[PDB]
Amino acid sequence: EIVMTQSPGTLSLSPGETATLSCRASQMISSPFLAWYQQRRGQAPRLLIYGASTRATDTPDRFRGSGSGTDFILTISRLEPEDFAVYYCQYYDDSPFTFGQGTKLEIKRTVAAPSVFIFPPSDEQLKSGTASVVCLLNNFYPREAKVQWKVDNALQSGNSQESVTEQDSKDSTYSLSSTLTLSKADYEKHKVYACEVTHQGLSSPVTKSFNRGE
Amino acid sequence: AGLADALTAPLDHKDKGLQSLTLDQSVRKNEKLKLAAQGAEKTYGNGDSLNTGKLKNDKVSRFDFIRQIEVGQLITLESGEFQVYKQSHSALTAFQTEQIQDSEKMVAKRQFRIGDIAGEHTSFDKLPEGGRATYRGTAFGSDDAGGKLTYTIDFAAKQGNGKIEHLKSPELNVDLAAADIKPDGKRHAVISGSVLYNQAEKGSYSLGIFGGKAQEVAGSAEVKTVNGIRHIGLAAKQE
Amino acid sequence: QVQLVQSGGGLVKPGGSLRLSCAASGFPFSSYYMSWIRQAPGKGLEWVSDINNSGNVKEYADFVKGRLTISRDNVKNSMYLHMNSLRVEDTAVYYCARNRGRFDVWGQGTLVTVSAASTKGPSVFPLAPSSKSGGTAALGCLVKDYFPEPVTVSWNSGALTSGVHTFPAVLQSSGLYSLSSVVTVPSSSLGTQTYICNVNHKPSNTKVDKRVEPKS
Repeated sequence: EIVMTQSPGTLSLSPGETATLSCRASQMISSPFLAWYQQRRGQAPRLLIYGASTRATDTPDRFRGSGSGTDFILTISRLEPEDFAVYYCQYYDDSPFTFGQGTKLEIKRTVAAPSVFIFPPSDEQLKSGTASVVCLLNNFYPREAKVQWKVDNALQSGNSQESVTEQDSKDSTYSLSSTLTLSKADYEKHKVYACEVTHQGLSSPVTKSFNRGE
Repeated sequence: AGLADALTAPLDHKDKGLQSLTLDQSVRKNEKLKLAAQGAEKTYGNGDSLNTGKLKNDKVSRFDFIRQIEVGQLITLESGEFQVYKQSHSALTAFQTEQIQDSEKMVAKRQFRIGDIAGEHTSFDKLPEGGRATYRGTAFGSDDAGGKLTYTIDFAAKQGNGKIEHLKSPELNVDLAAADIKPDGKRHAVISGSVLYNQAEKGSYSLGIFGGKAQEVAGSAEVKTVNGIRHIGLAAKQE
Repeated sequence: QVQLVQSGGGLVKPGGSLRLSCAASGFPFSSYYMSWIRQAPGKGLEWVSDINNSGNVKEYADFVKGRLTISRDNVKNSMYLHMNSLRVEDTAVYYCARNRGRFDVWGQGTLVTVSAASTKGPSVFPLAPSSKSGGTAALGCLVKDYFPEPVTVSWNSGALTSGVHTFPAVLQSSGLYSLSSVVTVPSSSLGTQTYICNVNHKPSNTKVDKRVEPKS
């Protein structure tokens, strides 16, 4: 009967800045039973705060929980790189101990233009009747990027899938792959396969292409 | 009531409430503690048993005290009032100093401190499994035994929290912040957390859980005031 | 030294059964309530179940409906989730945790996947440079049509990590997963350093080391 809504869903800040996360309960609630958990990339959740304002035993001073009634705030001052993670609030007063949907805290950095590479299907793959064409966007920021496939200048849609990595641990950039799938037949009926990339870091779109069978 | 009885009547295991309290941190190995009231008197050494059985429960009981050493005859280091708060399964001592000696024969200082907390410590592994209990009792300090102590413990969550109210100085009507229940060195169940005053941290508090069914809590709180640290005594029980 | 160590799990077909186990260390196990929480791939946490100290009082979320049952063993210091009648909606990572509600210690989590699809090792294809950035070349290898996740890719038996990006997997319309792994290397080393991608898909016991050569 009780929903916990966290805002904002995602968020970028530089190290040393201060994060301000919201936990809103659909009804008024008792603050002694409000918890915040931290979940880092690929790890188990970790109790960070309970009773809305008490720190768990190894939560450092820069985390502070607060609020009452229907709003609770996690204020993360002086962000260290280990603090970029997902944060969930929870009302554990009784079952089902509802969690919020979470808030993802990511690193803010300067714009970096991507390196773009295009890869033709392998001969070995063509033997099996399928052609995957792959476009690589490497080490860029922010995450927003437009990738557009063109086959003999015909714009493709519905025949590709993108994948994006998590923020890199060293330079805080993203990478992205876009894969265009065609039948071997369809692939051998066209010559120019191009990957068009538009992104904040480029002054105008970059295009990588190859000519089939060469 | 039975102050003079407590000083004279031997230990009787059919009196009410906590029937005895061992004086450990009220008397060190060197000293003797003399307590008097209603014309009776008794001297206790370290580890001697004080007969809290002869006293009212849920009240503060007042004795005048003298803390002596025999280096010749007596040398009294401290004097003032000695207060016991008795519950059914736990009890506290306290010292309201009034006089301390000098190298000059006796100065005049006022200091208040907690001495002994004792009783039937609830063992951590025999707490109630679930449920939530509400405890109510007193919070008392220097020249004030009118404080009201509320506390709540959720056993399956292993969490306690509460508040001190209605004390004469405002700087001690404090929230006792959410803290977990942990085992003791003797596997007793203890809570120890932060004191909070209008959302700000202002020291610490400690609570032991007492009784076979965790009927009582007892312990102390240290609170920071515009004039420094002040010790509070804490004892509450269940409905 | 306070620890929760999990085991069990795996892939099962709909309506099948599994067991999770959770071994406790460094704290008095019998004193505590214990719980299971799950995270569906890409979503948030959801409490599943908890059990009292004595081991007979057991709470379940409304989606459980007697398909999953919780138990504990207070002398082996362990906890179990018995999973029957599993549905694809039960796919997720399941964590054991201490206490009721206030989860102050968590196990490392174990993966339960419920699908009708069958276990299939991937095909591995090279992603070869075609025309020379300036001094940086990109290369990679494509890992296609495998079921049980996950696949682990490494490069040159693990000696190559500088410049590697192994993309997260994507479910194709076929209901089979696919991914690419790429690496950027100095272009001056294309002619002298051999690059090989190692693909280990443990659920199908498939292992593919695969050469990635520039062509010309």
